[PDB]
Amino acid sequence: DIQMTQSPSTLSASTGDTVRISCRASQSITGNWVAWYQQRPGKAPRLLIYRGAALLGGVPSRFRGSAAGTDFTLTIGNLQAEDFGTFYCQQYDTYPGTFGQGTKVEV
Amino acid sequence: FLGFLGAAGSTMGAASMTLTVQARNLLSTVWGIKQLQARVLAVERYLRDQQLLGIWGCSGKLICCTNVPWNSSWSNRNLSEIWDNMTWLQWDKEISNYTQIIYGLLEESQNQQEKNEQDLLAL
Amino acid sequence: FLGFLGAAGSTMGAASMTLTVQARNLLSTVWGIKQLQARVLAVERYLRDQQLLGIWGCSGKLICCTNVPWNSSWSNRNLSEIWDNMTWLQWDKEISNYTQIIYGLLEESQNQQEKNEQDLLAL
Amino acid sequence: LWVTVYYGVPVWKDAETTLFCASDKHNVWATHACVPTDQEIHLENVTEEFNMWKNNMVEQMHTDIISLWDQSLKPCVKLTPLCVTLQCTNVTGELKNCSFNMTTELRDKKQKVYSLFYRLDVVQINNKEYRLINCNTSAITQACPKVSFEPIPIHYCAPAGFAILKCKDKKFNGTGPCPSVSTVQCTHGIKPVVSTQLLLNGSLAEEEVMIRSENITNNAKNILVQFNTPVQINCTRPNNNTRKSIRIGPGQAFYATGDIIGDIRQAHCNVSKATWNETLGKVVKQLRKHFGNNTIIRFANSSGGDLEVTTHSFNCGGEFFYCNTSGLFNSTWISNDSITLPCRIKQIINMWQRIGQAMYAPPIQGVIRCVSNITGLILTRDGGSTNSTTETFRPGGGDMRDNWRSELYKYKVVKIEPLGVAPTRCKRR
Amino acid sequence: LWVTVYYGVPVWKDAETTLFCASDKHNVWATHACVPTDQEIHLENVTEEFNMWKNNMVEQMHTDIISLWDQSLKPCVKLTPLCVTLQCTNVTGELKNCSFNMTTELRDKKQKVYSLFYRLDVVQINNKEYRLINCNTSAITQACPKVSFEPIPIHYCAPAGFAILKCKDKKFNGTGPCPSVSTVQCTHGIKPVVSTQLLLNGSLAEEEVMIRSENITNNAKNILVQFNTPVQINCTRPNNNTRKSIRIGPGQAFYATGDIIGDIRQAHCNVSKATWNETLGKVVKQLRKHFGNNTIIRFANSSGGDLEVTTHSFNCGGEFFYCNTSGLFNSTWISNDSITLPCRIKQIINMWQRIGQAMYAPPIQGVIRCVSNITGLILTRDGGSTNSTTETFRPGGGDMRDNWRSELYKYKVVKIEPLGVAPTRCKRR
Amino acid sequence: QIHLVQSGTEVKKPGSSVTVSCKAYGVNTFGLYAVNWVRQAPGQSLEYIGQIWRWKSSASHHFRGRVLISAVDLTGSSPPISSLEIKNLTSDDTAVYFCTTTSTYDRWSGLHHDGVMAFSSWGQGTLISVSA
Ligand SMILES: *[C@@H]1O[C@H](CO)[C@@H](O[C@@H]2O[C@H](CO)[C@@H](O[C@@H]3O[C@H](CO[C@H]4O[C@H](CO[C@H]5O[C@H](CO)[C@@H](O)[C@H](O)[C@@H]5O)[C@@H](O)[C@H](O[C@H]5O[C@H](CO)[C@@H](O)[C@H](O)[C@@H]5O)[C@@H]4O)[C@@H](O)[C@H](O[C@H]4O[C@H](CO)[C@@H](O)[C@H](O)[C@@H]4O[C@H]4O[C@H](CO)[C@@H](O)[C@H](O)[C@@H]4O)[C@@H]3O)[C@H](O)[C@H]2NC(C)=O)[C@H](O)[C@H]1NC(C)=O
Ligand SMILES: *[C@@H]1O[C@H](CO)[C@@H](O[C@@H]2O[C@H](CO)[C@@H](O[C@@H]3O[C@H](CO[C@H]4O[C@H](CO)[C@@H](O)[C@H](O)[C@@H]4O)[C@@H](O)[C@H](O[C@H]4O[C@H](CO)[C@@H](O)[C@H](O)[C@@H]4O)[C@@H]3O)[C@H](O)[C@H]2NC(C)=O)[C@H](O)[C@H]1NC(C)=O
Ligand SMILES: *[C@@H]1O[C@H](CO)[C@@H](O[C@@H]2O[C@H](CO)[C@@H](O[C@@H]3O[C@H](CO)[C@@H](O)[C@H](O[C@H]4O[C@H](CO)[C@@H](O)[C@H](O)[C@@H]4O)[C@@H]3O)[C@H](O)[C@H]2NC(C)=O)[C@H](O)[C@H]1NC(C)=O
Ligand SMILES: *[C@@H]1O[C@H](CO)[C@@H](O[C@@H]2O[C@H](CO)[C@@H](O[C@@H]3O[C@H](CO)[C@@H](O)[C@H](O)[C@@H]3O)[C@H](O)[C@H]2NC(C)=O)[C@H](O)[C@H]1NC(C)=O
Ligand SMILES: *[C@@H]1O[C@H](CO[C@@H]2O[C@@H](C)[C@@H](O)[C@@H](O)[C@@H]2O)[C@@H](O[C@@H]2O[C@H](CO)[C@@H](O)[C@H](O)[C@H]2NC(C)=O)[C@H](O)[C@H]1NC(C)=O
Ligand SMILES: *[C@@H]1O[C@H](CO)[C@@H](O[C@@H]2O[C@H](CO)[C@@H](O)[C@H](O)[C@H]2NC(C)=O)[C@H](O)[C@H]1NC(C)=O
Ligand SMILES: *[C@@H]1O[C@H](CO)[C@@H](O[C@@H]2O[C@H](CO)[C@@H](O)[C@H](O)[C@H]2NC(C)=O)[C@H](O)[C@H]1NC(C)=O
Ligand SMILES: *[C@@H]1O[C@H](CO)[C@@H](O[C@@H]2O[C@H](CO)[C@@H](O)[C@H](O)[C@H]2NC(C)=O)[C@H](O)[C@H]1NC(C)=O
Ligand SMILES: *[C@@H]1O[C@H](CO)[C@@H](O[C@@H]2O[C@H](CO)[C@@H](O)[C@H](O)[C@H]2NC(C)=O)[C@H](O)[C@H]1NC(C)=O
Ligand SMILES: *[C@@H]1O[C@H](CO)[C@@H](O)[C@H](O)[C@H]1NC(C)=O
Ligand SMILES: *[C@@H]1O[C@H](CO)[C@@H](O)[C@H](O)[C@H]1NC(C)=O
Ligand SMILES: *[C@@H]1O[C@H](CO)[C@@H](O)[C@H](O)[C@H]1NC(C)=O
Ligand SMILES: *[C@@H]1O[C@H](CO)[C@@H](O)[C@H](O)[C@H]1NC(C)=O
Ligand SMILES: *[C@@H]1O[C@H](CO)[C@@H](O)[C@H](O)[C@H]1NC(C)=O
Ligand SMILES: *[C@@H]1O[C@H](CO)[C@@H](O)[C@H](O)[C@H]1NC(C)=O
Ligand SMILES: *[C@@H]1O[C@H](CO)[C@@H](O)[C@H](O)[C@H]1NC(C)=O
Ligand SMILES: *[C@@H]1O[C@H](CO)[C@@H](O)[C@H](O)[C@H]1NC(C)=O
Ligand SMILES: *[C@@H]1O[C@H](CO)[C@@H](O)[C@H](O)[C@H]1NC(C)=O
Ligand SMILES: *[C@@H]1O[C@H](CO)[C@@H](O)[C@H](O)[C@H]1NC(C)=O
Ligand SMILES: *[C@@H]1O[C@H](CO)[C@@H](O)[C@H](O)[C@H]1NC(C)=O
Ligand SMILES: *[C@@H]1O[C@H](CO)[C@@H](O)[C@H](O)[C@H]1NC(C)=O
Ligand SMILES: *[C@@H]1O[C@H](CO)[C@@H](O)[C@H](O)[C@H]1NC(C)=O
Ligand SMILES: *[C@@H]1O[C@H](CO)[C@@H](O)[C@H](O)[C@H]1NC(C)=O
Ligand SMILES: *[C@@H]1O[C@H](CO)[C@@H](O)[C@H](O)[C@H]1NC(C)=O
Ligand SMILES: *[C@@H]1O[C@H](CO)[C@@H](O)[C@H](O)[C@H]1NC(C)=O
Ligand SMILES: *[C@@H]1O[C@H](CO)[C@@H](O)[C@H](O)[C@H]1NC(C)=O
Repeated sequence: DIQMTQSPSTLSASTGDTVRISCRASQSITGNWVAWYQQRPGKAPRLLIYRGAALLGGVPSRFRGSAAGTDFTLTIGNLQAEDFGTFYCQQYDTYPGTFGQGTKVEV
Repeated sequence: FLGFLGAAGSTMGAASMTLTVQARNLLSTVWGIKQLQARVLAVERYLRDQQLLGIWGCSGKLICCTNVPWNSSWSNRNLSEIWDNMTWLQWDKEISNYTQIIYGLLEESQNQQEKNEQDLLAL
Repeated sequence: FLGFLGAAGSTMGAASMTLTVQARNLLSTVWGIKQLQARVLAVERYLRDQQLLGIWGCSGKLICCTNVPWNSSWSNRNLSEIWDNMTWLQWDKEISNYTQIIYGLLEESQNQQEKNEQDLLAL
Repeated sequence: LWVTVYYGVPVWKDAETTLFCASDKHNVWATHACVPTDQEIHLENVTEEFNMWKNNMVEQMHTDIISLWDQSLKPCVKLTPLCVTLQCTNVTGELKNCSFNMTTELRDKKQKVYSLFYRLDVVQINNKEYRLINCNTSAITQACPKVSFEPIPIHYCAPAGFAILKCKDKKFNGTGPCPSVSTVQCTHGIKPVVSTQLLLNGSLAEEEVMIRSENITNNAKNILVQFNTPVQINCTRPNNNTRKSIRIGPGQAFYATGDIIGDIRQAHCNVSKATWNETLGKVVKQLRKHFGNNTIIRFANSSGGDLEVTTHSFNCGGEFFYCNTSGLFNSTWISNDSITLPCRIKQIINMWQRIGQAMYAPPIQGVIRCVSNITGLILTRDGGSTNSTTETFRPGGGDMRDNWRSELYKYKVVKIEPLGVAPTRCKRR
Repeated sequence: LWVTVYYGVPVWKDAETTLFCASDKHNVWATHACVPTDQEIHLENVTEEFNMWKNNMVEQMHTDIISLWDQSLKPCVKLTPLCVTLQCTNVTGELKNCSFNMTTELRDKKQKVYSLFYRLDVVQINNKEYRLINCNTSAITQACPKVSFEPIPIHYCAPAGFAILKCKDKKFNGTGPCPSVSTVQCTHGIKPVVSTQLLLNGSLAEEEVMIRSENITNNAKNILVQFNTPVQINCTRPNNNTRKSIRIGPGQAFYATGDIIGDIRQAHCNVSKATWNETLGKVVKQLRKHFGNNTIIRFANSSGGDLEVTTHSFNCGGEFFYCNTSGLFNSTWISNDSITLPCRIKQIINMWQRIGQAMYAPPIQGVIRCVSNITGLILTRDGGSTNSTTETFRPGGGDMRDNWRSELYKYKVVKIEPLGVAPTRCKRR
Repeated sequence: QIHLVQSGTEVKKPGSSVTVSCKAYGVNTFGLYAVNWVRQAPGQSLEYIGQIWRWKSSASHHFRGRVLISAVDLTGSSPPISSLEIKNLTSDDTAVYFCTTTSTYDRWSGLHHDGVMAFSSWGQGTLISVSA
């Protein structure tokens, strides 16, 4: 079973800033089998990056992630004010696919 | 005998015994030019794979050893759980991201071996 | 020098020295598609001959030796009256019943040699 | 560990490509220019997802059938002179006598001729006064004297480097995993039969009757059915016409009807009555699985529309019948004899729901008999008020993809990828 | 020393081959059939001899434009019935209101109809009696209902084994060595715009206005001119005419003009007076280098003659304007305000200077507005006494190889030869 | 389009059983899709319960024996539907329950690693509270 210690536990920045979020596995995922969500308060999470760096339809190209070894990182470009909330890195490398812990992005 | 694609679900180890089976089945008015454009594709598609083997030096061979060392960052499973638990359809996703750079190290690992065997003959 | 098919009547021994003549002459509106389908048939017939020599391990060679032993139930003449009293047009009738068998013992005697050679490299 | 390259591995990816014939007096579907025919392998451990509504073998078969139709219409007669004014009197309201003035082989003289037209081809403009039905917004090109219409089985063989996967599951409703597939060089024989409301000559389901549809909960989508035992049908046209050859130019000839020989008796296609009630009873059993065990299945007759689609039209013998199936679809269901169907003939055809391109079929001298099969329907549901226990299934159809989509519901074309790299403990010295 | 064979070496030879499209409602230049498009390498220490007047990429592009034209004109209507005799009266002498007999959908009746013609389509037979202009030398075919004429960028891509060489200089006059060639998989986007006396939507020079000609000392060769800044032109059409639909047979429809809504006001084109007075000055600077530092450069109005060559014919919005351009080329030169040009529309078109094939463009409902770039000219020089200091340049044009040869002056197609033998110190054991 | 609608709020007492159902509007059929049931403890990391895939349901390593994932396919009256019961309910099992589906048509998708899946179409959330 894989466990991820997502970091930083919580960051804050205003619009117009570039934001990076880290996520580390326990073993190495050599197929880039991770995904990233976004949970506004109360609503349901929305998948927006699968298999390392692929972008679902409809998600604006402002988002971007990277994948290498055991360090997986997500980057947001020229942040916009409706994009505050929470994020999650999930592995689906081996059964069962656990989640991260969550790192809010407050204003 | 199992036939064309018969070993599609077998393990990677017992499905490497039937390479010749698929290797000989890859080459061969309304119907007058549906026919003609269907053959000029089966040939041009095939010649773009026999050239790739020639670049790497494996021409005319189904199994061909090379010199590139398997980087442990492409797939770090051990040999007992690659040739005995997987099927080619499963193994061909796991390296889907690293197939365009294995093809780049195989190509110029041969170009260094061309100009090393050429010098050696000069002595 | 005799030319294309110049040796068709000479014994098999003396007509085997002139294989490079036939080998290099087998590739190259009402007149606008009589030409086009006479050029995609010469290519596809050629490419199904070079694939056979690849399976049998005789790629890029004209006179190539193999491992399959000559079974005596195919033709039990001695060599002094194969290569000295026959023309290839006579020797092609006789084994015409046992030619899809030889093409099957040559095709798999090579697949057992790909894997013998891969093991030898493991040590 | 050292990389090792294997050529000829069993991997495939979805693809779409161009397929061609193979099929063992000229036919329209020119079996004289298709390759002659010639092999089914079993794929174990294998599970392959299917989908018969996002198939692509269908959209290629619908275009090949159309484009074979109207290349065999180009080279021969074009009857644009027949748009003139007719003076038509009754032959006895079904046949007319219709004499008119039409040209000769000499460009300045005229000719007075006559011919017998069915009443389904003339619309009057207000003896009496008439004109042909497809004269505004169509151009009639006579059918052509020595070409046949009878279907001939054609096999759709895929090119080299591609393969066709066949689902051998015997209860396959065309969507979902198929844990037993195969690999075929090319399909079984698909007869390109044209029909409506009843699929003829077909191919039978193995175990039970199967109901197939795109979106069941939607009432705007047709519902293909597939019987597992045939229900043969018997058609006839009793009268025995005569052929006469008008000449309308240098090298043209118009094959018009001459005289009837005998009394006029209507043309019909019967049924066996008791067989049609068993078959309609196995349909209801299998149609309750999708709608409810306590629902009243009421069958009705055609809703209405264009005569090509509210009636069971087909083509056998060379003369295009148009039967009236109202006595077949009756009989609400709750939890020696023969049905006689009155069929009317036409002679000017608009087959593929095209606009502005028509055709005239020369008469068939002789008596027409016909022995077919009924191996499917094309129903359609009427949208109620979601608070009843009654469902009404009128026959529909018209769209032509639905005939063939009932034969290519199990095939899938794939693309091989024969190159692979793997780690090993061998090294090239 | 022993021979050694090298495969894949950089050698090339000139060649002539068959390029094809690559391009990213049906069009004429059928961008629906050309390969979808997708890359430039700098070659150092390489000098190549170009020549833009023995370029073969032009005599190909001229045949594909002509052959794509009447491929998209074959399938649809042929208006031979309209050569009849007309009785025409003035609408107010620019529009005629002509009425004639004509066939019906029914071959024996007649039909008296009418339509609004221009004056440029009818030549009279001696309310008088007229007839269509192309009626003794041409077979007119109606333009085709659902096909556009707007230009789309098309790339000319070379087959595999050839290559295209491009000169990245900025002052290239189309002849002589270019010390910096590149290699491109295929060209930039070339718009197939048709026009005379003024190149539109062209490609702009990078530094200065450039003068190019076959043979400057010969007054029977055109003198292409390329600007380096756009000069935009507008060219509206004020009226709002409506469409009608005659019927001339089974399934054929003639789209004649109905009524004119409003007043008949002339069409025009505006080009700014300051912009054209400053872009015609840079022409003279660049045109004294080839004729002398003390010569008098004089401009005149074209010649008179055939109406396709004495006018700025172009095709935007859908109608074929034929402007005047006599207020642009004016007074001689020695060492918020606009120019308005009157233009006349036509509807029967003979494009490629052919004889025997015409075309009829159906009207355009609605108002027509336009914007373009004037980025070229095609001048010609008068036969003078070769003794005086006056040179008079009248716009010429007409021939169509001189529009594309303004785009394809920097390219060249070569043929890779990859086999080579050379001596070395190795030997095969 | 695809739209997911789960049942409403509910409250129970320890030692009971409660069921939540999920009706998906726009699913072709559950042959070509897969259903995964997850859970979000109040303000916590998500958690995965079980699934149905190619019509063979399974449960996690901490829930086996106390759960039942079941589903029924299309019908002329109702869209495809799936259901979840929690047996021997306890004070620990209070959280929000989500209904998730992923396509499984294309074998080369990348949203599923031969059974283990990423979730691309989420429900709306059902809140389950147990107390006395
Ligand atoms: C196109 O054609 C295809 C081809 O068939 C059609 O596919 C068919 O689709 C139907 C759906 O309509 C499928 O039936 C459904 O199957 C599911 C799967 O159930 C699985 O899990 C069950 C629970 O598993 C637990 O326990 C097992 C025990 O070993 C453990 O191993 C597991 O880990 C779990 O912990 C399990 O019981 C099932 O086994 C069943 O089948 C086997 C063999 O078939 C039997 O031996 C068993 O006795 C058992 O019956 C299976 O493993 C079921 O979930 C569905 O059940 C619902 O429907 C029943 C009848 O309709 C109903 O009686 C049930 O109560 C249940 O109803 C559910 O919903 C109700 C309302 O929401 C609830 O009130 C109710 O409580 C329940 O929640 C159903 O049986 C077919 O399997 C499938 N066929 C094939 C070959 O795959 C397809 O439908 C067609 N397409 C279209 C569009 O029509
Ligand atoms: C096969 O055929 C059936 C029958 O048409 C199709 O079923 C319809 O599917 C559409 C999909 O869009 C459904 O429309 C959506 O329904 C959602 C659920 O609403 C239903 O349930 C709620 C609660 O029970 C009821 O209050 C409501 O009246 C409906 O009965 C709606 O939530 C959706 O609305 C959303 O979008 C709109 C517009 O953006 C917003 O304004 C809303 O706030 C909301 O966000 C939407 O209306 C439709 O209800 C289904 N009809 C049925 C079941 O009869 C299948 O989709 C079809 N199969 C296919 C296409 O594959
Ligand atoms: C060019 O000259 C021709 C004749 O040389 C001329 O054609 C004339 O057009 C008018 C239309 O304005 C025709 O008048 C029509 O006649 C019919 C039959 O009597 C009437 O039904 C028409 O009624 C109109 O008004 C109705 C009330 O709103 C409408 O409902 C109806 O649709 C009609 O619009 C109308 O009176 C006239 O018959 C012809 N001439 C001949 C000889 O037929 C044409 O107008 C001239 N073109 C221009 C641009 O001047
Ligand atoms: C470009 O056009 C000019 C004319 O404007 C061409 O120049 C002309 O060339 C011809 C020969 O081809 C000259 O005639 C020759 O004259 C010599 C002596 O002058 C005589 O010995 C020959 O018998 C012949 O008559 C002609 O004079 C000359 N024109 C002028 C005005 O000098 C030129 O050839 C053209 N360019 C090309 C590439 O053809
Ligand atoms: C890992 O690869 C996937 C998919 O790889 C694609 O197919 C391979 C054969 C190879 O040719 C790759 O170069 C291809 O990109 C990547 O996911 C894709 O991401 C792009 C980005 O927009 C998207 O358009 C595609 O749809 C995705 N693939 C699929 C199948 O949907 C993924 O980005 C790679 N991981 C990395 C780069 O970390
Ligand atoms: C020719 O046959 C037609 C059709 O049978 C006759 O038309 C009918 O005439 C009767 C007499 O009034 C009407 O009641 C019917 O309504 C007519 N049928 C239709 C469909 O309108 C016609 O009378 C016969 N004779 C002639 C000279 O036409
Ligand atoms: C349809 O017509 C066929 C004739 O082709 C009928 O077949 C005959 O059926 C009888 C009844 O037993 C047999 O005695 C005959 O031998 C059959 N004909 C032949 C050629 O064998 C059939 O009965 C008809 N069916 C219906 C429903 O009308
Ligand atoms: C097709 O056949 C049906 C069945 O007979 C005809 O419709 C019925 O005709 C009878 C005789 O007049 C009427 O009593 C019924 O009311 C009709 N409707 C039924 C039974 O639903 C029909 O006229 C025939 N032709 C067409 C074009 O439908
Ligand atoms: C209607 O379907 C029946 C199937 O019951 C056909 O009868 C069989 O057709 C196959 C096809 O070659 C023959 O091999 C069998 O011998 C036929 N009889 C039986 C009892 O299976 C029948 O031919 C079909 N109708 C027509 C007109 O062909
Ligand atoms: C199918 O899978 C079983 C194990 O589940 C295996 O033993 C068998 O060999 C497989 N089929 C083939 C053809 O290898
Ligand atoms: C293996 O892959 C890693 C990935 O970054 C790379 O840094 C390294 O150079 C590669 N080669 C070796 C020998 O580690
Ligand atoms: C190979 O890896 C698997 C996965 O952990 C393990 O079960 C197996 O023991 C390994 N092989 C050896 C020789 O340790
Ligand atoms: C033909 O036969 C004669 C004797 O049979 C032989 O000498 C001669 O070499 C043969 N021809 C050729 C071309 O070898
Ligand atoms: C030669 O082939 C025959 C088949 O006809 C076989 O019976 C025989 O054993 C073969 N010879 C040897 C030495 O095996
Ligand atoms: C081969 O056999 C034949 C029998 O006809 C004999 O004449 C000849 O000498 C033999 N040759 C050899 C080399 O044994
Ligand atoms: C045929 O022509 C004659 C005279 O040319 C005419 O009286 C007669 O009405 C025409 N026939 C028809 C059917 O109109
Ligand atoms: C053609 O004639 C028929 C017969 O009267 C009429 O119903 C129809 O409206 C006419 N026009 C078209 C476009 O079909
Ligand atoms: C169908 O039934 C209705 C019932 O009123 C009847 O009027 C009609 O003639 C029948 N046939 C058709 C084709 O509508
Ligand atoms: C259809 O059913 C009705 C209702 O019993 C019956 O009166 C009628 O005779 C049946 N047949 C036809 C052809 O309408
Ligand atoms: C009907 O026409 C056919 C035509 O071949 C002929 O054989 C047959 O004798 C005719 N029947 C009668 C009763 O004239
Ligand atoms: C029609 O216009 C012509 C050309 O301007 C003119 O000569 C003629 O007099 C005009 N006739 C009428 C009746 O306006
Ligand atoms: C139209 O037909 C009538 C019939 O005689 C004729 O008088 C008139 O001149 C015709 N119109 C034209 C333009 O010829
Ligand atoms: C041409 O039209 C454009 C677009 O409105 C306008 O900006 C420009 O001033 C016009 N030029 C002239 C010379 O009228
Ligand atoms: C050009 O100018 C001359 C003299 O002013 C004049 O005769 C002629 O009509 C003008 N236009 C053309 C096109 O020649
Ligand atoms: C001009 O034509 C357009 C297009 O038909 C229309 O929208 C507009 O109203 C017309 N203007 C007038 C004044 O009729
Ligand atoms: C004229 O050229 C400029 C150069 O960039 C271009 O932006 C403009 O679009 C062109 N004119 C028109 C009307 O497109």
